[PDB]
Amino acid sequence: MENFQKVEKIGEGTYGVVYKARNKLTGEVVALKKIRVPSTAIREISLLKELNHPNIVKLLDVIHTENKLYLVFEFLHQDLKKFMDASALTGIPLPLIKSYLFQLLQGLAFCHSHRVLHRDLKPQNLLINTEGAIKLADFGLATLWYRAPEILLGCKYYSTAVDIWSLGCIFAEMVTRRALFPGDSEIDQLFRIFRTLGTPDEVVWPGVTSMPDYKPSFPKWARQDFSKVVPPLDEDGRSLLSQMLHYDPNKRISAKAALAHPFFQDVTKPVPHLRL
Ligand SMILES: Brc1cnc2c(NCc3cncnc3)cc(-c3ccccc3)cn12
Repeated sequence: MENFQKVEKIGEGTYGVVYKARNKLTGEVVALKKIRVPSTAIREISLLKELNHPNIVKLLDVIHTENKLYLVFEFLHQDLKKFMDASALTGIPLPLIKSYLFQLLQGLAFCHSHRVLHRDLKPQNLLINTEGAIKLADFGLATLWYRAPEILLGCKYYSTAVDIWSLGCIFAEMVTRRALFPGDSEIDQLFRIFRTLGTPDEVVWPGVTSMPDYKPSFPKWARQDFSKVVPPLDEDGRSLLSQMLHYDPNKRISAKAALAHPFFQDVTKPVPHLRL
C-alpha cells in the first residue's frame, strides 16, 4: 500500500472504502478499494483479474499484504448516478440511453458466458468516460431498489437473470428520471414491484408460491400497463423492458438475446457531455 498516495475517497463500497489514488511509481491514477483473508476469496478474486472486456472495469492488481486486501482498478471519472442527477432537467437523450443499455448488455453477456454474476447492479456502480463508454464495476465481488424478486423471496441459488432485472430497473430510471421501485425495506421493495407488475402467481411464475419467503397472505394487486410506467418510451423499448422484468427468472430475457432485440436496430455511440 505504501506504493500508493490517496487523493480522495470516491465512495463507500460494499466491503471497503474506495479511493482515487496515484501509483507513486508508475504515475498511474487508479481506484483503490480497501476490503474489510480467506484463501477462497484470494483465489476467486484472482480469477476475476483475467475477466477483461471493454464494458467491465479492469481489475489491475490484487494486493494481499499485512493480511490486508486491496484491489487496484482502472479509474473512471463519473458514475451513472451522478450523470443522471446532472441530466435531471432535460434527461439523458434516448440515443445515449440506448447506447449505454447496449454496452451494459454486452458486459453482462460476457460475464454471464464466464459464469460470473454481478448481483448488485445499481447506477453508482456503472462508470462512464468522455468517449461514450460505460462499464460495470464490482462484477464477481459478491439500496434494495434494483433487487430481483427471486432474491427478495428467499431464492438461495439465483441466476444470471438477477442482473437482467437490475439492468431493466436502471433502463426505466434513465428514461423516466425516477427510480422504478424505490423500496425502503425488503417487504416494501416486494410490494412496490407487486403493485406495478401485479402480484405474481403460479400462472405467470410456476413455483412462486413454494419459495422460502412467499406468503399466501401477500396482497393481490393487478398489473399496470408499461405505457403508464415508462412514458414516453417507444414500443420497442417497452417490449424489451417488459422482457427484462419478467417474474419467472427462466422466462426473463438473457443478455445475449436482449442484444438482438429490435430496440437496438438503430443503436449508435454518442458522446455524453461530462463536467468533471
Ligand atoms: Br472501481 C472504480 C473506478 N472508478 C470508480 C468510480 N469513479 C466515479 C467517481 C469518481 N470520482 C469521484 N466520485 C466518483 C466510482 C466507484 C464507486 C463509488 C461508489 C460505489 C461503488 C463504486 C468505483 N470506481
